[PDB]
Amino acid sequence: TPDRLQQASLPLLSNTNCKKYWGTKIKDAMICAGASGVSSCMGDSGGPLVCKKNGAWTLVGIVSWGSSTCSTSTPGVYARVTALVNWVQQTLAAN
Amino acid sequence: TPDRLQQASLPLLSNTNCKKYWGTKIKDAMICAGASGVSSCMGDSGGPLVCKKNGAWTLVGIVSWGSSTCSTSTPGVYARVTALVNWVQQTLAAN
Amino acid sequence: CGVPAIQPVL
Amino acid sequence: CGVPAIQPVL
Amino acid sequence: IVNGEEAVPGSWPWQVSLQDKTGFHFCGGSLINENWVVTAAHCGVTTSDVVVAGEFDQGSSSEKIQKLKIAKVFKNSKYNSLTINNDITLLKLSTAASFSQTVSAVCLPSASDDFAAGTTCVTTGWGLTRY
Amino acid sequence: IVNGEEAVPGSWPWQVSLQDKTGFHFCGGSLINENWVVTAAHCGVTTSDVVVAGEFDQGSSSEKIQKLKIAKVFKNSKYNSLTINNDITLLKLSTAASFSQTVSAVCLPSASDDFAAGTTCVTTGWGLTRY
Repeated sequence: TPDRLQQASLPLLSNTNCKKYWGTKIKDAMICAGASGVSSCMGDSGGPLVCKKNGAWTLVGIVSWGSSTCSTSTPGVYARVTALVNWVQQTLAAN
Repeated sequence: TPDRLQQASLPLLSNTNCKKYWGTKIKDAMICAGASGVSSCMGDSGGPLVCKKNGAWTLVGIVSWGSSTCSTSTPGVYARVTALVNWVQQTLAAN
Repeated sequence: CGVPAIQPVL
Repeated sequence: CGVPAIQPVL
Repeated sequence: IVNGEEAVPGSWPWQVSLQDKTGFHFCGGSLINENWVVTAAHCGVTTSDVVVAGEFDQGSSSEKIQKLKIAKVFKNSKYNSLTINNDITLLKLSTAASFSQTVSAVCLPSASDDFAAGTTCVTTGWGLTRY
Repeated sequence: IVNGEEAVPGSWPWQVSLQDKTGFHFCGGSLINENWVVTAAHCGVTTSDVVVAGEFDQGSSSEKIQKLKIAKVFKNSKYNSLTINNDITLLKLSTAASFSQTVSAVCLPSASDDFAAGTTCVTTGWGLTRY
């Protein structure tokens, strides 16, 4: 693991486009990013994928899976927050 | 997942032999089995790999990882119990 | 341990 | 939320 | 398991099913005593999951299954999530399993037992039988 | 991250390090409030792991880090370990994080926000930078 914190800007892809690389392993509650020369790799899991919106960083994805090789030509797969926020909110609400 | 419980007899391999298939991903606390026409697959994880010894089934390995494809030509990887039993025993002992 | 009441058949 | 005190530079 | 076969029911008594609260099987485990279960650390079990013992057919509703609650999760501290090495977690039951003809314990090996390459063993489970 | 670069220290304030009792980083997380952390369900966090906030360099001993205890682990029940779908778990802190210049929360999107293919975002972490 590196000692200090790293970062990388990367592009979001469509699920349909992702699937050319990961087939049916791609689900609706997942979102793809990368294949642009950097990649999320072991140890990055659970970490964030954020986007800027109305000037505020927003959690769009959570680091999930990608190349067993961390290939920078294959996209990384991230849990899709938009599909998960409803559960997030109920959980906070009742606990 | 199938509804009923499945089983399969399979051979243990040497770590050195395993490594021809999984390289350096193979560690001392792992043990390989399979590549014999059956394979452990998703859902089998955490389950047992047992051997008969002095007529008693003994937990030799725990289903860990293997082919992303569940290929029956590649060996499955199992956590090696022999390397783990010491911690198992201390844990029971103090809890 | 390790001796089932119902024998496995393989 | 989402506005760090120390700005990221990318 | 792919290329497996159907086991005789109740013939692998230590075999447990780890299920989420939704009742979905996500991982297997082995009873080593009436109070503890061994499983893989990467299964990521929590106190909210359930240990099911004495099960053969998960579709059946006539089986006298044992749904056991999980008191505490002991993730081996040598476990390495990056490399999946030392993949072992211990689950202590909040309620003791009732041993029977169909629910009993697997034996554990000494740290030094030798298990030769070429030996034919057995693995079981409810994982995919088709990928 | 491979092909990444060094971040300005403390510039991603919601970034937390999930560490085992041995102190080994195995997964990242994001504070969404002073009491809760979001992470991936497959990380298999337990009550024994620790949430570390305000960290930049894990080798440093001069950083005013925040080692927070984990009260409870809320694994999304829609999570599918077989397929890694719905990979999300919530971690409620037993002690509230102290927000500061270097420890603050990420924003969450509405269920219906649209985030277009082609948009350039940012991901961070301490994972391998070399495979």
